[PDB]
Parts: sequence; structure tokens; C-alpha cells
Amino acid sequence: AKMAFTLADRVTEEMLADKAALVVEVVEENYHDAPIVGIAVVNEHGRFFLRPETALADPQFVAWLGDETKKKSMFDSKRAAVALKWKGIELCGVSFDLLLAAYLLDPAQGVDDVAAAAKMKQYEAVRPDEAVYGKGAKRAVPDEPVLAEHLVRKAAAIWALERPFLDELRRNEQDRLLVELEQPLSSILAEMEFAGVKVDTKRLEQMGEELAEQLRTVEQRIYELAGQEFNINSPKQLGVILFEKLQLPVLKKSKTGYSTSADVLEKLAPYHEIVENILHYRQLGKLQSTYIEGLLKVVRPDTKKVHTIFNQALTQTGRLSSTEPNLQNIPIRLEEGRKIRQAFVPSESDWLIFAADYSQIELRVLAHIAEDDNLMEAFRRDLDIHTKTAMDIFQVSEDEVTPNMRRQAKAVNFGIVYGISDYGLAQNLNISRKEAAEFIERYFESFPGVKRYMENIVQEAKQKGYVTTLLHRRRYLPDITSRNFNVRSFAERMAMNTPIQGSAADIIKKAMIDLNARLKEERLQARLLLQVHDELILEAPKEEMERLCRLVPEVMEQAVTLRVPLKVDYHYGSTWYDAK
DNA sequence: GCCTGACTCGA
DNA sequence: AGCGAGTCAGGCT
Ligand SMILES: [Mg+2]
Repeated sequence: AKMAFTLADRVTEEMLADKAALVVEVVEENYHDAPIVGIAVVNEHGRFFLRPETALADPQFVAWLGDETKKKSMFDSKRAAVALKWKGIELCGVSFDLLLAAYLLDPAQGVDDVAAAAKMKQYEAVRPDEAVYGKGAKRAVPDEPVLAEHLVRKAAAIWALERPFLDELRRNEQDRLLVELEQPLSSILAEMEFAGVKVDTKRLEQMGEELAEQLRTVEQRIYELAGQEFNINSPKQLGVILFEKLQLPVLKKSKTGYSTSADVLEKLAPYHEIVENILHYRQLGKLQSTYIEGLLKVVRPDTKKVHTIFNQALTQTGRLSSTEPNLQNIPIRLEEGRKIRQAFVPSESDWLIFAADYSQIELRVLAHIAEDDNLMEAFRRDLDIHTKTAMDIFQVSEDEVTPNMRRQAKAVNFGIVYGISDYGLAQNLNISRKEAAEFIERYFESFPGVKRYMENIVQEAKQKGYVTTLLHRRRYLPDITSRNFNVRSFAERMAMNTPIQGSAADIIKKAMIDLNARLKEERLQARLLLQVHDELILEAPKEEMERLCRLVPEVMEQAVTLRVPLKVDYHYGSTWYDAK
């Protein structure tokens, strides 16, 4: 049963109504400088398909797209906005984004096309994109009749689904979360992606040359120590050398076979000289393949920039993710890897990189939501939280805290921030499960409010079916009742952790919105480039650094008011590396 | 060519 | 017996 629509070959007035569902279709996964294959508009007047070479060369249509007062409902409006930015056209007036709506209503559904969103309200008069475009090698744009019908069906679904999504959002007290937070952030993210980050490719390449030379030396050493050649990158072949030829002890197994993970190899190093060489090889080879060759592959030779895509609709927490490239895991802990960040430079001469990061935002949120007196006091005094945690769990004074005590308290703190289990903690600290449970018990005696929060939030998840964040983001936890221990225990941890990590996410998202408004109010040229969970990275003219030193931390600090202060550290320099 | 497992990087 | 992302090897259709 085909859906009625006009396959127009000129733009008409009735296509430019002030409320419409709009589809601006970009089929390439990476939408930067990507083709727009077709356009559909559904409004009070009717349903329309337009060919993009017609529509996007039409002054009236382009004006309509750019007119804030002409309201549009879309799915994944950031994809469309960015593709249009590459063509010199602004998209404004997007007042409803179905992707973001579906994501807020239930992030566990994994909604990534109109059809998956529509199915949530029993609407099935639209096909999945995968059924129309194909997948992998077979992926293709079909002939115009099939394409046009698909785009009009997606637009009609958007038109029909706006009301029931907005109604459920409102029942959930999430309507302002959509309208005041996620949608405005989606525009800000679109600008960041489009701007991109400049890369000194010449420095990356010379780095790669040194690494290649280093890898070759260590690789030869390994063959000599093994007395043969083999694929060092294959955990199977490496397993045969280590555990069969060299008869090293098997300390841990993986579902497939013998574990060759870094932590197992650390413990084998005293038996054989090969082990340290393998570890060195794995460190260098990760830098080379993931961070030098991987970045070079996605730099546009055209501008020497990388344009990441932020997935705002993926995580259970509310966190953002970053792809092509992933700019959220650039090395920093070890000096050799950290030098990679010397390759990320300002895009204009006499500009600098500015970076501002929250200090312990997750634990500060926990203090706030648990109202734990001791944790709150510690933050109100701006104490070193790991030293203070050590003093309390070991019952020592400050000057009796040894480096090992601090490291282990830091690990407990880490476990709380990321919701890891007693098994996780034990793995992390290389201790027994029993000792790890002892650590946790000690922590709860020092922080009874945290313990009480942890009990209460698990009960609330059981009673309501879900937990919520500070700004009303929601996670459903149906596994909370399960009779499988490991399935149930995971859900309980997610009940504990999601209000911590998801509230941190909420705050930094609001800070991004507040900051973009302030930058414009202050007439600064400073621009946001990246977000990395608890940190914001900007670039600006050197003449703006002193003002940004005062402005950026203040905006981030004041994004919300909690029972404890928020605290923001900042740095700036010639490269991302130097903004430390 | 497509999928999966093993490994490792960040916050 | 955390999460996402990317790389690599090795296995099947
Ligand atoms: Mg920090």
C-alpha cells in the first residue's frame, strides 16, 4: 500500500508552512561533507518529496530552513544540520528531535532509526533504514521511487509521533530535559564537529617514524628470545610461545584459551626476558596502530582537521561518546603516549588551546545526593579526597598515609565512581575477593550516608523500575529482580552508579550550554572544540586567555548548585599537550 | 566480506 | 563478574 505524496520538481509556498516534519537524508555513516540524497516535508498541506539539487538551490527553501520561526520536527537533526553546514546552509527552528526524545524515554532500546522509535508507540507504517539501504558491502541508495517513498514515510511517522512522545516526556518530567538541554546541546555539538580540531600531521608522522624504528628493534629481540618468528599480535600464537615453548605458568584463562593480558604478563616477567619485551611491544604498537595511523587516516588532507562525530543518543548514563576519531581516549597517563597530544594544535595562528576540567565531580555529586556528612565536609574543606579516604579507612593521621595506602583508597574511590564489583576491585588491586569486601565494609563505616544511599537507591530501583539523575534522566533496571546473582548484582550497581555518573553528565551538558551563551554575550571568539566527560577543550586568540581563565571555570562551577562546591581546574598552551 | 573475541586506551 | 571505541587475528559462509 503506497503512501500518497507529491514528487515535486519545484518548491511551492505550501511546502514552507511554519510547522513541518522534515527529513534531510544523509545515508553515509560519517556525515561530514556527505551527500544529501533527498528531502521530504510533511505538513498541514500535504506530503512532499524534493530533489536536493532543486530544493537547496531554491532561495525560498533555504530561507525557510534558516528561519527559526518556521518549526521543524526531525530525527537526528544534528546529522542534517552538519551536512548542511558543509554546504553553506543553516538549519534553524528544530523544535522536536525524535531520536533525542526516544533516547530520553528509554536509552536501553538502542533507537537508531525512525522505525525503532515508531515501534515504541505501535507505529509500523515505516521501514527500517537497513531494509531500504542494505548493509555493509551491499549498502546502496535505491532508485528514486523507493527512496522517495521511504523518506515521506519517515516524515509522516515523525509528524504522527511528536505528540505521544512529548506527552510521555511530560508525564516523566523530562520535557524541559529535551527542550532546554538535549536539543540546544545538539546544535552546540554540531558547531564543534563542524569546526573540527587542527592536527600537526607532520609531527604525527615523524612520531610514527620513530615508533616504527623502535618497534622493529623490540620485534627482532622478541624473535631472538623466542628462538623463532611468529605473529606477536596474535594472542593465540603468543600463547603457544609463552605457555608451550617456554613453559611459563598459566595464571589465568580466557573463554578461548590462555590469557596474555598486560596484568598477567607483569606477573610472568621474572621467569623470562621475553615478557618485558612483549609488554614494550604492545605499548608501542598500540600507539602506532591506534593513535598515529588511526588519526592520520581520518585527518582531512583538505584542512588538516579531524571532525569527530559525537553520539548523543547511545549511553545508558547520559554520557557522550566520540567516533572517527574517538577523541576521548587520547593517551595521557604515560609520557611516551602523552606526546601524541602535541599533535593537536589551534586552528589559527596566535590562538591557544584552553582546557578546563571538573575536579572529582562524580564524588561531589555522590556527596550531594547521599548527604554523607563526612564526604560533604571533606569537599567543603577542599581536601585531597584520596588521602582523606585513606586516613578514614585505615584510621591513620595524615602524615601516616603511605603511598600504597593512598593508591588503594584511590582504587576504592574509582570503584565507587564506575560502579565496579568487589570482584572488580579485587582484580584492580590484585588482592582477594574477601579482602576487597573488607575494604568496602571499611569505607561504609567511614561514610554511612553513602552506604545508606546505596541501600535506598537499590530499593527505589526495585519499587519504581528505574533510577533517575539530577535533571530527570532515567534508566530502567528490569534485571534488579532477577534470580541470577551476577545479572541482579550488575543491575544493583547500575542503580547505584547511574545517578552519580549521569548527574555528572547532566551538569557538564548544562555547563556547555551556559558557556556557549556566555561566550556570545561577552563577544569572545573563543570556540568549544571537544568534550571529554568531565573536561571542556576550547581554542581562542591568545588575547582572550586571561578572560577565559575567569569566565570558563565560573560558568562550569555555577552550572548547578549542590550541597558542596564544584571546582574547576584550567590550563592553556600551544598544543593540547601543553594545556596541562 | 562479516562477525567475534582478546586487548587497551580515557574519564 | 564497569563502559565505549578501535585494532587485530582468525573463523565461517
Ligand atoms: Mg578531572
